[PDB]
Amino acid sequence: RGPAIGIDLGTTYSCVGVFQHGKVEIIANDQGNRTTPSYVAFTDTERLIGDAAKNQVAMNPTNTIFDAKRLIGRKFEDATVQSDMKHWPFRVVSEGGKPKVQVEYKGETKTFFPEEISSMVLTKMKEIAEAYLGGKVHSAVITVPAYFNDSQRQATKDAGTITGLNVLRIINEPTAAAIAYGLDKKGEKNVLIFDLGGGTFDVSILTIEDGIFEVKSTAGDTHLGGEDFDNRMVSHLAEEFKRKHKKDIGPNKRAVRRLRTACERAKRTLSSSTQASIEIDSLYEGVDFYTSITRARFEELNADLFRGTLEPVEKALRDAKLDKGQIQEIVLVGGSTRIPKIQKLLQDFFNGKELNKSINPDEAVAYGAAVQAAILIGDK
Repeated sequence: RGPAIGIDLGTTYSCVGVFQHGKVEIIANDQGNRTTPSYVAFTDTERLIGDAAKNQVAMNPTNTIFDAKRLIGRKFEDATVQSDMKHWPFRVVSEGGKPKVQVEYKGETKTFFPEEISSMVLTKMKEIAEAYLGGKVHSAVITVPAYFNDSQRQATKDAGTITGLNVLRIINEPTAAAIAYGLDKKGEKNVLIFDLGGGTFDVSILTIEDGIFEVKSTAGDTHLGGEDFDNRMVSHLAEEFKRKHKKDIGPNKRAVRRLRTACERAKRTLSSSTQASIEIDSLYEGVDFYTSITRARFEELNADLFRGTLEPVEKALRDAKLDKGQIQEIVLVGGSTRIPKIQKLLQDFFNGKELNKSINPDEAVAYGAAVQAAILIGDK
């Protein structure tokens, strides 16, 4: 059954890891990136997957698919599908009651099931692993949200099957994060997983006893993440540009997009420095925009969004019939949990308790999946 491989198949980014020689290694892709966009693009001559797809998304938005994870295993008439469709730039249609994405490809209209799109992403993940390891990869553990039903889980396994992976197990994302931190080895333990990515927020409370995990509650917001925090910065800096150079970029989609790109990077910088520099040449009518933004102003622009993440924590606890003091371990998952203010708010809510954060939060799910793949093949 091959080398031990774990895959975090994410709504907008994916990550792959291997357990080798006693430890997990997260595998960088051919551009050196340790996470890979869950994006597939169709052009006049080819299908692009991963960074290559995401890199051309602004130039080919109606034929570049992402968020297939929000469709997989659902019916077309499902409320979440009909709501999500209103904000994607690509078309979603029905075939036998199932959703399919519709694109132009080589000058013709084609439709693809969500499991087909997701298989294309898994194939890229398999290739990334084979480049790193040599030889062929045979098996994988793939992760899903704890709230996924059996249809959703089976369609994810079908994506793997189409790729040519033996799917050893589909396990829950919060369970994978707990495994990564060895929390099953460290009596009953109540564990809270706080998973704030680019586009989704999931809080899960698990119990672990004698190596067995039970999900006790879930909560969150399916359309909250890093993109929302960036947009607050975009509005702010667009106003600054208008104040300083008397030009309104609002109506110009290229200029807004370029400012958003710059803001996304600045936000990353603000997780480890107290200021960040924006440097955009010819933003609008030949006018450059060079400026700086402090962590303090970033936190202030997002005050509601950051404090608001405690509400799903409170709700998960209520549904689990737990007091906050009965949580033994808190685990951070998702790139947005690097934000100092979000850590501080969570730590204070939990009366100063230290958070599990030593594994890159973008990687912890894949890490745990790779550990579980090892156990199942008998490589550990």
